[PDB]
Amino acid sequence: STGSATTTPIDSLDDAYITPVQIGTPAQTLNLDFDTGSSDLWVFSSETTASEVDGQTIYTPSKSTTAKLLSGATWSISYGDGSSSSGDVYTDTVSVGGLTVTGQAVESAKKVSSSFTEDSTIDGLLGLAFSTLNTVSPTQQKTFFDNAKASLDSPVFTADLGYHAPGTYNFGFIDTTAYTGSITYTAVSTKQGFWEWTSTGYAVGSGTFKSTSIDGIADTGTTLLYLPATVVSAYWAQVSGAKSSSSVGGYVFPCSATLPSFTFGVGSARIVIPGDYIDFGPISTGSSSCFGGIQSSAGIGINIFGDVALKAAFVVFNGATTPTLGFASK
Repeated sequence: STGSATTTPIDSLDDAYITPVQIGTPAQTLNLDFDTGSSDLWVFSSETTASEVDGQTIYTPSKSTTAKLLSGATWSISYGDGSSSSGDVYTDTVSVGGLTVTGQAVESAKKVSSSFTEDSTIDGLLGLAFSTLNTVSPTQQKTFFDNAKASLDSPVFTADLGYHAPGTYNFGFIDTTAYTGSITYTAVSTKQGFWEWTSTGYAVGSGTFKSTSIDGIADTGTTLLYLPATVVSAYWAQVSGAKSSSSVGGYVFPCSATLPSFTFGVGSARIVIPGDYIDFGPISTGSSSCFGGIQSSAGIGINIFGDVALKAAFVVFNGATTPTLGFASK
């Protein structure tokens, strides 16, 4: 089997991407944030504290003839940005772009933190990291990909995120028309439950490539590119007037600037992030100070190849017995 679904930016900055997901019978379509950095499929629901729902579409398990309460199961998750959610668990039928999993754990939120409430466009998350990170207790549950894997034509999914435009998540096949050149594959460590890999270096603009190992995660659920302070300083030094602002919480730059590209290495191959991808616009409405899309990972504890990086590539998440990651230009 295979599936194919369009993923759409939630706003003009590509702050996140939503993908429609069918849950239950009859189908209830919710727009979920596909997140290769976590492993829980959770939704706003009829059980979510009413004051914490503000415009989201909810899953109502009582209206699904295939929903079953997973007795005794609870979940609770905290994300790197300080947001959180928690609740109980149903199993139900879940379909993504024509690919159907029966008995998928659908984690129903009883509580969500303010950032989730305040974002009316995201109805929940669909985790695509390794199932070892799943938070369901006392019986850990499998991700959608993990459940689908054996049925897929090939045990893979691909992320093809757009810049200020829709893109595609495919399951079970590689669309050879969606990228240019070849896909370069690179080793993955699953030891921390992430799609963790090691970039071979970077370049800033038309500058020379610096060969250096950068361990990080391919994370579709993180907006920006978070790299070591040395690398980030080298990038922003090429932008006149750019500075790290403690009050804002990262590097800012004059909105009048033209940003240089940023290249990262995948083995001997190179992925080029155009300068415009690194612009996250005014820090506040009307400001001429703009927020940078490349930021320091110092104090995160891990480097994160988030959407800014991933949207410059066609990315293969290869879930073979020994997982690997593939990157192609597009």
